[PDB]
Amino acid sequence: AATQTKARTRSKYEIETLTGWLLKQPMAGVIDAELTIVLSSISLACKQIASLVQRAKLDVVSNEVFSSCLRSSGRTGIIASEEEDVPVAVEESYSGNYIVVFDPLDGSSNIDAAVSTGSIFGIYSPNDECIVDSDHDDESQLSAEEQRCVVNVCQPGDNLLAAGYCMYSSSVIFVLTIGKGVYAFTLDPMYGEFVLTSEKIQIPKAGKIYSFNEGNYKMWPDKLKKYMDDLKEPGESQKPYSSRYIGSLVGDFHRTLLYGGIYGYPRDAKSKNGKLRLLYECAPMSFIVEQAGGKGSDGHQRILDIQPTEIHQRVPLYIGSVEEVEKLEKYLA
Amino acid sequence: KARTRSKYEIETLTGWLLKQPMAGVIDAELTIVLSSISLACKQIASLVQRAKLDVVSNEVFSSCLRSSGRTGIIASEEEDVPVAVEESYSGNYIVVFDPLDGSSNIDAAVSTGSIFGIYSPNDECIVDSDHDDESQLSAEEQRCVVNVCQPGDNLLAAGYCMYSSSVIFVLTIGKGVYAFTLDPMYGEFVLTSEKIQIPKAGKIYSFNEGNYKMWPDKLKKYMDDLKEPGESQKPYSSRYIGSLVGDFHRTLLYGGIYGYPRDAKSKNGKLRLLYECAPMSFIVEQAGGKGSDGHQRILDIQPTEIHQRVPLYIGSVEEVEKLEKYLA
Amino acid sequence: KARTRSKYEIETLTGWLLKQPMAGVIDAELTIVLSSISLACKQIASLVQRAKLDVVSNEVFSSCLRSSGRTGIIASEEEDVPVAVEESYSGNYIVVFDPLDGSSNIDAAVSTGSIFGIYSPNDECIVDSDHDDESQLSAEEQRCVVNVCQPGDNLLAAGYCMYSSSVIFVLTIGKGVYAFTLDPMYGEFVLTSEKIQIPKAGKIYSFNEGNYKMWPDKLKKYMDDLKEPGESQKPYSSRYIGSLVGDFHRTLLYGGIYGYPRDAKSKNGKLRLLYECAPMSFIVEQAGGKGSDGHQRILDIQPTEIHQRVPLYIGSVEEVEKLEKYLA
Amino acid sequence: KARTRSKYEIETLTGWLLKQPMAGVIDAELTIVLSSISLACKQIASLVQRAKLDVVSNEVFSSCLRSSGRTGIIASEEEDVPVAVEESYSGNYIVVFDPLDGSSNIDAAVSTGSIFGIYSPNDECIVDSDHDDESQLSAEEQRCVVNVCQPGDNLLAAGYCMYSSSVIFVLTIGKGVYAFTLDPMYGEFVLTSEKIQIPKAGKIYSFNEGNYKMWPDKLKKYMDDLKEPGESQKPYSSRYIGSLVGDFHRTLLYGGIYGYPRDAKSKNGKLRLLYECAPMSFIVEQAGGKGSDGHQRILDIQPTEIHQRVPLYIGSVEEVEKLEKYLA
Repeated sequence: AATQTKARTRSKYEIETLTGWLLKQPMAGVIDAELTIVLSSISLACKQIASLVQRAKLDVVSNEVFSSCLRSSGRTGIIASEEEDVPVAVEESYSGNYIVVFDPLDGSSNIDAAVSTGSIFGIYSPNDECIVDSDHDDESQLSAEEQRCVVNVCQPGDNLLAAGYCMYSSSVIFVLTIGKGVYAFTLDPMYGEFVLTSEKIQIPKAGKIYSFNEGNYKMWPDKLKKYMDDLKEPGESQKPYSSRYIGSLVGDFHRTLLYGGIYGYPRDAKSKNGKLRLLYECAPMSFIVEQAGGKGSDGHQRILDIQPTEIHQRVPLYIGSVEEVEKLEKYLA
Repeated sequence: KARTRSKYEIETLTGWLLKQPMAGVIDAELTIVLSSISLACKQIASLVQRAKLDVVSNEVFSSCLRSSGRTGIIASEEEDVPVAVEESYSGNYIVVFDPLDGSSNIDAAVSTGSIFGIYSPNDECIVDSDHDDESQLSAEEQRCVVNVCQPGDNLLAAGYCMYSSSVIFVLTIGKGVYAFTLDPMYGEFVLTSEKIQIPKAGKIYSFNEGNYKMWPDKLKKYMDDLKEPGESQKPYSSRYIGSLVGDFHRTLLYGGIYGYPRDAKSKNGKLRLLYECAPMSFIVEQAGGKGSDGHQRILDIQPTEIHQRVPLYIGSVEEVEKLEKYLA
Repeated sequence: KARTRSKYEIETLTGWLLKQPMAGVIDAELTIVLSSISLACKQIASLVQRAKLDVVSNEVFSSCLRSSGRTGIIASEEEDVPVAVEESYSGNYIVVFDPLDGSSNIDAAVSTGSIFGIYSPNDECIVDSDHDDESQLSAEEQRCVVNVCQPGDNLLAAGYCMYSSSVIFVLTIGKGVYAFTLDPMYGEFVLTSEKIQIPKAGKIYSFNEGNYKMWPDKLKKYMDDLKEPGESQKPYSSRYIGSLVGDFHRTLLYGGIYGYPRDAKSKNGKLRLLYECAPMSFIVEQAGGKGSDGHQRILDIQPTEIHQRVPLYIGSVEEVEKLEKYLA
Repeated sequence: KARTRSKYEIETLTGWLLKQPMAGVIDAELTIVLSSISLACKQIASLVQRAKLDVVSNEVFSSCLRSSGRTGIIASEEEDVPVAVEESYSGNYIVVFDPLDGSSNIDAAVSTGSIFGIYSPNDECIVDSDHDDESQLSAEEQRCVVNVCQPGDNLLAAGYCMYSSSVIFVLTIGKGVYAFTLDPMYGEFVLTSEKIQIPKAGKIYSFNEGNYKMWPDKLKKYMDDLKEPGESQKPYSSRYIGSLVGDFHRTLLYGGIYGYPRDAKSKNGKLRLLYECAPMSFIVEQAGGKGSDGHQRILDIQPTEIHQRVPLYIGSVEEVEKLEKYLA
């Protein structure tokens, strides 16, 4: 016996929920189910952000949800973002054993006439965090703001536990990883739940697609100009690299991740230090494809070795498949 | 909420659609189908939202119309035999409907779109006729079901529906384009922006630059004067999503030029002359700029064949004019 | 192959509602507001799942509507002594919407349907422009109301939407009643019950038995009666949820009686005339049922003044004349 | 004004479900098999709300439990016989699942719900035991059946989900009755009310009064003292939905008495023992109330078959003893 019928949709016979697997997983780790509450909670905030996006300042209130969805998880002892001019997030009594940075959306402009946006999170477990001085409390009245001590370290990216993003576009696929695989989930709209959509989606080896903002070409160095103008001149009877540039970093980093290729953004108008930030979004996505196989380098080296030394500094990013990442590097050298 | 947001939830789609007849004696049937379309799209929308597809979107549209009707006939992307849903159900409408567009990168999923066009047929005739496997040889003296051959003159309304990050429907019936955002929660097409007018200047281009080394030289130089400024000004920024509707949408709102051009292999365009160039032309032409195949404005091209493919360029007039020289 | 309908559409409310103007010459004014209403209910509905209700529901109905081209005034419970809709909107039709059904029960595990009734000022009134603060939720006087207070000679359509474990929209414009359930998939009301008629031998009764003594001499006997199965046959079972719409809804589809007798809380009861009792009695006449206040038929009892409480006896004929057989 | 969003420290069932089973021994097994019960309950409500949805509700259930191999066969509502889950999913623990209670409301449009129970077979055996009226002795039984039977003192977690105007989720376990109001929009169970308990008072009775000419001469008298009491005063209110979970839920909250007395049909009364009245009584118990079959508590019975009904009376520690005083 093995029938069904004409639903051609409702056939969730094996509903492997985000939670289902996300819970069937922690059965191995001394993270005392503190992770789960956080990852699962991020799930919550993303599930809501997906609705803000769609609608009924987007990024400067999507952080407001983070807190609302994490003042319960001691794991996010303290949390973070991009939009704000103050590192606060939750005060005192709700502490844990890790930290998680959250990037509301992915681009001030991006949103205006968007078609794709997302949020990029990466969880850092400073095995020897904060440690500054005694922790004060009790007194009250905080006119000239709520005192606090130090603004803890800038973890690098090799001691990066869990990373992922959630692309609000066409679907709202939750994508996350950990030191044992890459996983993707679609947001089944009706029952508002993130079903497991893909088990360890490994990037293919030949990725014949190129995502670069040629528009500001007369700004890329000649050496780099040698990458652009040359990849669209095959040189043998074969397909040329088709270009796709949606705009959004997630939008683009998801097209690539599933389809090979190489997305990049580099030293141009701004300054050769980069454009995209380092710890807050270049790191969290360089970790994913790293598992998936691909590579991600600033032409010189990989991007989860460089330990940032400030909360904003830009870095050029080039990323996609191995062969197409190691390739381009033989140009800027 | 999310910026403007709720600000708009007053007077849905049908609010306006009933406002049109009340405000312009519209053949009241146009409001039944222009409505079975808001629904028919909403369906494929949560089907595109994930929850076989190229044809399901038709199989929705069909039923979601085969019923009511008002039109008389409907068609598609692959139906070289315009599905005449009974000559019996109507008389004065033909609403070609393109299930989706850019049917490939939907497998990963970022954007997509359904497109359509109401054609009031001055010409009619019936249908039937599909002669089956029996006795006789070649001599096709046939054309099959068509008449899909007269834009500009017959396009009464036109619009597309974008499925991505929002499900913004967009439509025009002569007096300006009007865009509609779908309220997920309380599933209602809420009027968002009215009388959209695409930007007079605009610096955004969307071409498949990746197959540049395969276009006519008259054009290939154009590509370079987008990269290499001269008069000393702002650079021309660029962006290709992968689906017409996303690009066109992104163009109708931000400004630019867009156009899969003709090259060695596709000597004649790609995107079809009726099905996806004409309905999409009458919008950009109702929103400010112009649409054209390099030389002539796209609405003069008497559709003279089946899947007639034809080069297309679309967006702000100023821009489709800079390439007016470069073209030829 | 078992598709057929399993990919159809199923004639939705917005569908059904448009076809009506197809049959008439109505420029869609009534048709505009019915949809404007229907939406107010969807949010007010979806809000009830807890995603001050009585208050919000009233703004939620102000927006979707008020701005409707055909109103000649509109209203909402607490608004003590009239409401007028700004010239800029105008028209004639008036719609009495009393937000929710009760202000105590829900929290339990009940229901809370909303109620509407579009009166049509066979003649009409209102004031002009100006405005002088009136920003308080507390202004009322002896202003010769009347406007809002429109006789049962007017009332041309009526209905409610029950927010139980399934948002049901039921309404009768004047050719039988119709119900449309709300399918959270397609976010739209699928016509589900077409043309209703309550059953005659209404073998069920809903009565707030608890306030027994309060009841007058003649009613209490009738009560022990419905319990002591007269001739020695079938007893009347009980069910009472605690809210108008809900108790009245099983009373519509399924037979029986529901009522709010003129008891010790002074010769009146707890249900108002124009608001809760006038619409509900109109749905029943058409639902092959009957509405009685005790003394005469509610549907034609002069409203006289505001808030005019009137005990209600609502249900299938036979099973209503019965207690009505207690006079003279 | 803010009060719904303004909570902070927000929790979804998952949160709570791990939060406790982290601090208090339990985790893995139980948590998940309660989570995939949360989910099964979100997935079922939609069938009620409308996507004849009884059998289906059991199959939805099996699925959302199969990959949680800590439960064996379970004779659940209407089911003919408990099925084992292909080994490996070695379920050393048994849960009884009750899809839709009040066999009627589902087509009647009104409150309905699901009730479950987690029995930890202190004496390992979670295997089938086919029972189809064969033989054994020529007389009657001697030995125990299916094991499914597990006394109320040894049932760890039990709760119910109400699909009424809201999908409130009530659960209790070792501490109290917690309730989570499914957030319609995003699909998550939020905790609304921590460790609560009835209010001792109980001005609400909820029995099927209309069946009066039938109850025992001792209960029959009792009802009259509810309507016309000693020192009289503020009478009782008779709020009765009829659906077992709706009644039990307005009760557990507000406070009152709710009962299914002995009747005519047979001393059973109707409601089943460990499938329906046992967990409800187990919950209402720690919720502070009391539950009993008039003269003896439910958390002190164990039948000799699948369907051994039992009169049920549940309500506050007061109301219950009151009717208990009419016990000779």
